[PDB]
Amino acid sequence: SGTILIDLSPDDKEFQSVEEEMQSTVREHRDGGHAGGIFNRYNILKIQKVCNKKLWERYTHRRKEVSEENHNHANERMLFHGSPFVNAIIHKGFDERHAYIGGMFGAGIYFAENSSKSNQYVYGIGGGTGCPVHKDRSCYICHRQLLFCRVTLGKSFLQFSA
Amino acid sequence: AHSPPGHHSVTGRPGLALAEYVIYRGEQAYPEYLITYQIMRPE
Ligand SMILES: [Zn+2]
Repeated sequence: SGTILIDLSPDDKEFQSVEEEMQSTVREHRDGGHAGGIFNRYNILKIQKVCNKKLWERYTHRRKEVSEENHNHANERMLFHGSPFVNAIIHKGFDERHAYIGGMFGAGIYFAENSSKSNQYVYGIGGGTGCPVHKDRSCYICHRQLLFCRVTLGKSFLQFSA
Repeated sequence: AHSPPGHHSVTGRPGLALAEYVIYRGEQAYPEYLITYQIMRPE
């Protein structure tokens, strides 16, 4: 694969700034927690740095291309991604298989500023049938995973919604 | 699908909601941090 996961200490400034982004970007959802569950905050169990040489160089190569098409501006963000396929993503990277075909904004890969938005997709679209163990979209027991991703936006098409 | 011509991404502009983003090429994202968590039942 080439992927290693490095555990961050809770004492590490990097752990604390990622936790704060996770906690501070929770909002209430219009489904009243149907898809992602009822909560105002998370119990953070672990934060791991994802290290893959090939996938990083794949990222930085594409970033330079976008940047050079956009007056030397990658327009790079740190955004949340929720998916049942997080394990495939950390090992093989994002591809066509991670696209949301039925997405409001077209068939592409979706990212959120709201951690609680990405949380709605960890067990699938609309939270699917919830956690595999309890069949509960609002399960307080089962361990969930989100990706906090470096995303090159370049020139972004502004779509107004609702 | 592809980006709208002359663009690299889509911004889904949201009262309290923050933005959602769409990229059409997987190379335009790197998964930096894997976060393991539980949602917490409110008090
Ligand atoms: Zn469960």
